[PDB]
Amino acid sequence: NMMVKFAGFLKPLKKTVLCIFLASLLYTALGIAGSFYIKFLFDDLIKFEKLNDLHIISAGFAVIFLLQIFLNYYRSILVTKLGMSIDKSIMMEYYSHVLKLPMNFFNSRKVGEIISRFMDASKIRQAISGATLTIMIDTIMAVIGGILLYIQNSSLFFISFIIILLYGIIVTVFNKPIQNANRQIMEDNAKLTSALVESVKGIETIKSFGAEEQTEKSTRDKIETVMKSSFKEGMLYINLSSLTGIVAGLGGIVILWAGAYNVIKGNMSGGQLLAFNALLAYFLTPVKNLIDLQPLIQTAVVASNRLGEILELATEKELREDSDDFVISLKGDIEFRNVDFRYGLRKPVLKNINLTIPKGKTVAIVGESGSGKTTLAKLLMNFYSPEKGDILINGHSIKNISLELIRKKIAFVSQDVFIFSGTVKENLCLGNENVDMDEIIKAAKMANAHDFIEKLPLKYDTFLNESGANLSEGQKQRLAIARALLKKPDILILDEDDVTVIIIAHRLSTIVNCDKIYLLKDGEIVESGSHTELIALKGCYFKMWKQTE
Amino acid sequence: NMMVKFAGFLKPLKKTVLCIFLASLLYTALGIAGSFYIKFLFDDLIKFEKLNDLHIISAGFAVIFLLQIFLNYYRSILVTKLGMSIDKSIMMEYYSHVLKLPMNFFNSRKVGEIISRFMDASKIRQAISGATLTIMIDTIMAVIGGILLYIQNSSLFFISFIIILLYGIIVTVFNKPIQNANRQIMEDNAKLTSALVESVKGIETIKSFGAEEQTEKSTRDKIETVMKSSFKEGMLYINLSSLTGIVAGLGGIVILWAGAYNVIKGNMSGGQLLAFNALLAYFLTPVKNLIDLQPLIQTAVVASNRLGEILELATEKELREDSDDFVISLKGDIEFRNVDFRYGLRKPVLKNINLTIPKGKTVAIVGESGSGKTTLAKLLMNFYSPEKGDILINGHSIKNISLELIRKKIAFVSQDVFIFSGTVKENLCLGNENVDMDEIIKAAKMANAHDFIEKLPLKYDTFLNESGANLSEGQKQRLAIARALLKKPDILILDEDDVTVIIIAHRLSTIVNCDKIYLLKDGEIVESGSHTELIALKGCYFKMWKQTE
Ligand SMILES: Nc1ncnc2c1ncn2[C@@H]1O[C@H](COP(=O)(O)OP(=O)(O)O)[C@@H](O)[C@H]1O
Ligand SMILES: Nc1ncnc2c1ncn2[C@@H]1O[C@H](COP(=O)(O)OP(=O)(O)O)[C@@H](O)[C@H]1O
Repeated sequence: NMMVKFAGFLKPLKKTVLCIFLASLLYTALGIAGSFYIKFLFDDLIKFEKLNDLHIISAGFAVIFLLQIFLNYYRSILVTKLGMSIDKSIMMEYYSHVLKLPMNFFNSRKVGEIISRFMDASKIRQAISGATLTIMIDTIMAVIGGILLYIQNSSLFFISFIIILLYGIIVTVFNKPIQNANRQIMEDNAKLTSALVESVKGIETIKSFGAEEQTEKSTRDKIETVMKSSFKEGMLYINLSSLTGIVAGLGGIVILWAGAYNVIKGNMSGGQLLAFNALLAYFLTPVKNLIDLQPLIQTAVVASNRLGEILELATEKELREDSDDFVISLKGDIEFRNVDFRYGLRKPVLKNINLTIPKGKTVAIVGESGSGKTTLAKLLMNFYSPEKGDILINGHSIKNISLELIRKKIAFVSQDVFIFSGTVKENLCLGNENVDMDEIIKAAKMANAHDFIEKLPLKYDTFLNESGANLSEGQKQRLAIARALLKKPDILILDEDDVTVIIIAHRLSTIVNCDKIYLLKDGEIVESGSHTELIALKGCYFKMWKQTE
Repeated sequence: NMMVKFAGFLKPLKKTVLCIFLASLLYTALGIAGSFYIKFLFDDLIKFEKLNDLHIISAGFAVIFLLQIFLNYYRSILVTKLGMSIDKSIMMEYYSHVLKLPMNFFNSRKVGEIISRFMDASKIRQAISGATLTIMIDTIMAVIGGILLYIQNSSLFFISFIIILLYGIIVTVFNKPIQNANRQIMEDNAKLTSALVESVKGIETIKSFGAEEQTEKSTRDKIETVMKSSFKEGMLYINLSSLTGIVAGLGGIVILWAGAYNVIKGNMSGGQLLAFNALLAYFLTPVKNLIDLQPLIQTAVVASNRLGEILELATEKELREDSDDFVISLKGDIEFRNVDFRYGLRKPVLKNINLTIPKGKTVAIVGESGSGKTTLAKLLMNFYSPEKGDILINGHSIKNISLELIRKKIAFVSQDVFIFSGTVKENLCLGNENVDMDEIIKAAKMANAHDFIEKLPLKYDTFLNESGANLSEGQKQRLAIARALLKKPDILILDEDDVTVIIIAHRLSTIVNCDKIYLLKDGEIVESGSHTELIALKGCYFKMWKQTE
């Protein structure tokens, strides 16, 4: 159904299509008129030795030809502009849809696969270029040439019709294997691209462990698979080309043979036969040219099908349920209620977890590694939806709150810090642009990131390489903290007056002054309270404290 | 030079090329023979009304054409195999070289740019194809057709020679513009791919800060540049194609005009002129097809130059000298002697470093963040070359030690952990795949990663998603510790049995039991010794201790 999207893209650009078709009509008419040059040369001028009329008629036919070139130039310009606009629209639609897909899509798929699927739009651009769509128009317009051929002679027209039927049979036979081979080679290319991206990202680890040769062998195996698919598709293309060449050449020879037979029988003159053979270039040649580009069209079709495969998935907002006047503030009691969650379909991470967080207080969540604390933090951020249960903020279900407010009023500071390629201010102004250079300074000073930025060659304007390679891991975390502080959130979640602070702590010694501490065990909260209370009743918190110390 | 590389690649294949050229010679002989059919049709059969010699001649020439198409099929298969081999060799060489470059290359470039340069080899593959490479063969073998055309008629041959000169003049002037347009479009595509990869990697941060629209605009501003470059190259191609079409059509019309004049004057006959026009397909059509293939050849040339730009950079082992023996034990006193270092051209990170680490001792390096601790660790791992300095391990220089030994006997555990897409066992076996399961289990037990691995659905075989998204971050750190422990190194470096353990710590509360503590201030060690000694000296370490606990 991607062709429906393309047609919708052609809905505003309509006068360009009409001009293209008028130019095609004029071009085809002039070519058909100029095909009679050999007939007028042999029947009238060579036979009668009319030298002067030869000169004038040849000059006139040379003049006629240039108009075809000018019209082809104009049509090619228009088609190139149309194709460029269509390709830009397709790429924007795909990218803008991908940027809002749920986190399951990004956790399941690989970066290289998505990047390759985006870059596959080059095939669509090639198929909608200025040299592949004019051939389609010529194939459509060959009806006029066929009508004129039928008027000129019925027998040779029927022979050309047999050639056309052979072309159609060949295309129908070969259409499916070609697209299957193209799909296979593009899947192999996607796998190779994923391996390439993964290898380049972790080059430091590969160098540290001396795994260059093993990585080379793995990439060599993937390249071998790619070349096997490439060879299969090349053999298919070679078979198609050989069959079409056989049909074209034998049809040309048979047409010349039957024309000679007709000329001997007196049903046609030699000039008429030559004119028919010339007009064949405006009847059969466009069709064969189209058949030549069948692999390219099929490749573009498969690429468009994959793009549509990504484009069918529902976005984050599509899976939402409602919104209302709850969008004022998230200040209140965060209350997980009978929350159950599982990642994909593995063992559940949280099993009937209930906890209430008082408003404006600094609470902390503890447990063993992998217990499901960052899972709670991501659930509070609506990155994943609980399997069953509710998460109430200020007495309102979090599903009824607009996702924009949830993402703007809750700040999550995880240890997977990401720094985008850009200036320090650009990194700190992510999603919160057009902020004056005073809030940024206040947040940087709060996050203790002011000093190292001021020590940089350009204060708050130093360009940062990809993934923050220009900074140490310590300063990168402070930049992340400052960026999250600029949000001015109602709920702040951190790893290691009226704003609620939730601390996901791994070391139990850091938090002894928290207002309330929650212990998570076996996917549920088993112990809660202050540090003194938790160490008093001699529970699992007491065991954890004694084991560590 | 990449042509030298192509010649070296083609040197082992001296049997395919000879067969290709012999098949090409036979193909051209049969194609030249067909023009004589087109001659005979209008001189002896039609004129004298021979209705049986016509059938015999037509059948014979159909047989000739069938042999010609079979030979073309065989040659195309051989050419396709040759091109596939060449492309595989090129890509494997490029990837093998890229995996060996120093860390400056990877810290200066971007993940998108390198992979874009890799995927730009598809254009070279398109250039060396089964339908493109035969066209150069036909062009170079058009010498036979030109000789026969000259033998047939001198004046029409001179007209065809003028046509070829016009083709050459046309293709000469568009060379640099087409090359520049292709280079610009490829650079813009590389930038777009870098932006795509960066956006996909950090999708979670974009979602958290609500920067979908900002990223959409940022990528739109790059898609627009790519489209502008594409439109410029499309207009250049349209101009070149229009000029080539003008030359071809006007040359054909002038050939027909001069042939008709010659026939009128009695210098030829109608059949001879038709034969000349037919044989022009083996002197002018190959040249015109080669001219029409210029965008592919130029694009492939630009891609090859882009690959060779990377291929010229020196690897790690090419910047080193000597691989002296007598060094198999990196268990001496690690010594930093007057070590100075700076990243790129910024301010120096280490200035006159002087420290010695006793062998088989657990030492700690501390200081504020950004002081140059991970820099020291990377210098020990020999990721970077210390300018104006010397690092000594036992009594030798780290420069005069095998890089494989250096990166096999020294293990570095950093704050960033990379988990490749694969099973847990395949991740613990990176670089060193030939180990028993007992050693892997022992290493996992020492790193405390055995329990959560056993709790996994398939133990040490569970597939881990890209970047270890299937596990917790706390579970990934223990996995990397086990991976580093499997090396059985002589030096172990940790970012918080005579093995030397170096602990890079940010908190002084966790290293008070270490043998010696190194404090790094202003790029040099100012305080060294034990914790008690450092407290007694009442130095900078004492101030840091008083500030926190
Ligand atoms: N992206 C993911 N996909 C599938 N499973 C996951 C993912 N992230 C975490 N898990 C699983 O959920 C559990 C909870 O881990 P997590 O909450 O990250 O631990 P912690 O709270 O200690 O950081 C882990 O055992 C892990 O196996
Ligand atoms: N890959 C790099 N490229 C350029 N500069 C860097 C790079 N890594 C670190 N630096 C700079 O060198 C200094 C030393 O940082 P680093 O040694 O990583 O800190 P730490 O010792 O706390 O780990 C930092 O201020 C940082 O700006």
